[PDB]
Amino acid sequence: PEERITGINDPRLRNPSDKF
Amino acid sequence: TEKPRGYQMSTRLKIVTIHQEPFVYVKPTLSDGTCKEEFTVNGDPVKKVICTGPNDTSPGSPRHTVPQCCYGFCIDLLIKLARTMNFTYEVHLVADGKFGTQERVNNSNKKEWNGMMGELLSGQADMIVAPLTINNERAQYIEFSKPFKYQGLTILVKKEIPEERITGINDPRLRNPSDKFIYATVKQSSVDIYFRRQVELSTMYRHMEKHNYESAAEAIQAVRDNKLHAFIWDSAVLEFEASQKCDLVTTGELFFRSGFGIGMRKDSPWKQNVSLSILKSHENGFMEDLDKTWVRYQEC
Amino acid sequence: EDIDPLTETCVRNTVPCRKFVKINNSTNEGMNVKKCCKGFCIDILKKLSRTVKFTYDLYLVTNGKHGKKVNNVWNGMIGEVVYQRAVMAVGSLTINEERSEVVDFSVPFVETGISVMVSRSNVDQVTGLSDKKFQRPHDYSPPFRFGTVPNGSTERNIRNNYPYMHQYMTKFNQKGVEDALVSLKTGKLDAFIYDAAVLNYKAGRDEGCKLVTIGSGYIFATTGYGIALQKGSPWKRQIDLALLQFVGDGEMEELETLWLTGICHNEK
Repeated sequence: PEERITGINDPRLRNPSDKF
Repeated sequence: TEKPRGYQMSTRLKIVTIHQEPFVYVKPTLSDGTCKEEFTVNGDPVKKVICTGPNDTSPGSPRHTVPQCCYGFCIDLLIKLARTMNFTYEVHLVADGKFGTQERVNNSNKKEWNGMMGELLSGQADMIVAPLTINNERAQYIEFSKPFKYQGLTILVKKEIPEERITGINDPRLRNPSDKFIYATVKQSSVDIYFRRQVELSTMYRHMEKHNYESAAEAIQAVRDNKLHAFIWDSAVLEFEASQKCDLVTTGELFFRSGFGIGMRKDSPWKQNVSLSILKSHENGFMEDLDKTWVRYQEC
Repeated sequence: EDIDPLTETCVRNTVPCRKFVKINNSTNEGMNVKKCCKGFCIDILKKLSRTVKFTYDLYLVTNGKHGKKVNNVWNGMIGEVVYQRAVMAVGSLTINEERSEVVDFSVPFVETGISVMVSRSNVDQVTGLSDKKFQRPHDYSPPFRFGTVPNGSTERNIRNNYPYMHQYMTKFNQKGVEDALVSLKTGKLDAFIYDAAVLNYKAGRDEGCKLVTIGSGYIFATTGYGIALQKGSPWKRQIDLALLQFVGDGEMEELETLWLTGICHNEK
């Protein structure tokens, strides 16, 4: 189910989160 | 003895418009010459006006300005605006049909606003009410009012019976030129302005440039006959047409999302009053209801 | 924000905005502190100033927030412009007929309106504005909580449309936008009515997206934002055409994608 993060191009890696 | 003034305002506006399937229906008058058979689903009078447009749509013919029968959303808005102000309407349909862009006069080099804009730059002008769009070039010449309905573009492709339809215009299959289906702009107006605005679209202009039709119905029938599967127009008309003909489904994103507007000429007294009236009608919620009772149900 | 100690001018990614701060409460110590601030409207302001070549020394509003015709005198940015004290009122300003009657506006660039913030605690939940429930909610289940704030935009429209709903909604009044969200999460609040854009932004980047708006992208009082301008100011045409060109060339869409993007939202 989990997805591979596409580096900084991934928006989730673009926006920091407390759990990341 | 009292000194007169150069002011009468003439209270005799004569509006122009454009035929539109979901917005301004057109049909020839009955054999009696007076329109009849007015009834809504919920039960209410169907107000229809006696508009005067040339029945010879083809270019070059014994132009017959026969009195047709017409109605629709813009007509209702015009009726409400006439009610909130105090004047009389002598609405007649467009003579040419094109939405109107900037084009140099043939056999010359001077630039003139052809199509719809010519009337507003001529005596007719008055208070055009139609699904006109707001653009920088259009706003440079004439003045507008606040929009009454926001609509993007939402490109429509004929639904298939395995689906890899383009998601966004920048899709490499769509962005790069292709030869299976060719993009259609319909009459080259209200979209051609944006297409010339962006050079990235000019990279793929050729397909849309050399295959756009001259009328909305022609492109619709080409899509329905599988001549092409590509069509880019206003969001509202596309949504209504997809709904009523529940065989094709519109799939697309919201790009170049600008509302419609009410046209006007140079400097006329009605501008402030009509802008205040349209804003108040929007705040009153009356716009929501008149949208509801007219266009929210079509087949599916 | 505040100027960082290292090379104490500001961060190289925003603009200094002077502001008025009162030391404590009783003391009216108006040390006009120098700080630099960013966001959304300031980006458009910078872009516009680049293409219209005008300087600016902008300052925050001092007394009150937003604007209201309280005792025939307006406070906030409206009070400033209505008094010819400060041209331009760039900010999250909603277009209103009374506001338009008092102070001129420009054409909108970002659309928004009235939205309903009701979600699932654990088929749309309500999907109705003039619905059966929220038109006479006393004799239908325990009464629901309302999210509303004095001196706003939505509450005035609701009151002048049907005060009975406003009459009940006066029971629950919040202080801050985060206070209403916290109360809703804690269970003290159930429904929130506010501007669509801000609610959408808050729900997009919500921690875990436990809350979803009442309607699937549906609005009731569609009216975009705008910038207030002094009546008859010789700036209307230039700025209007400039931002029309901006929306035509897709800069607004790019800025919205870079900024007005949620955490999960469509990623489901």
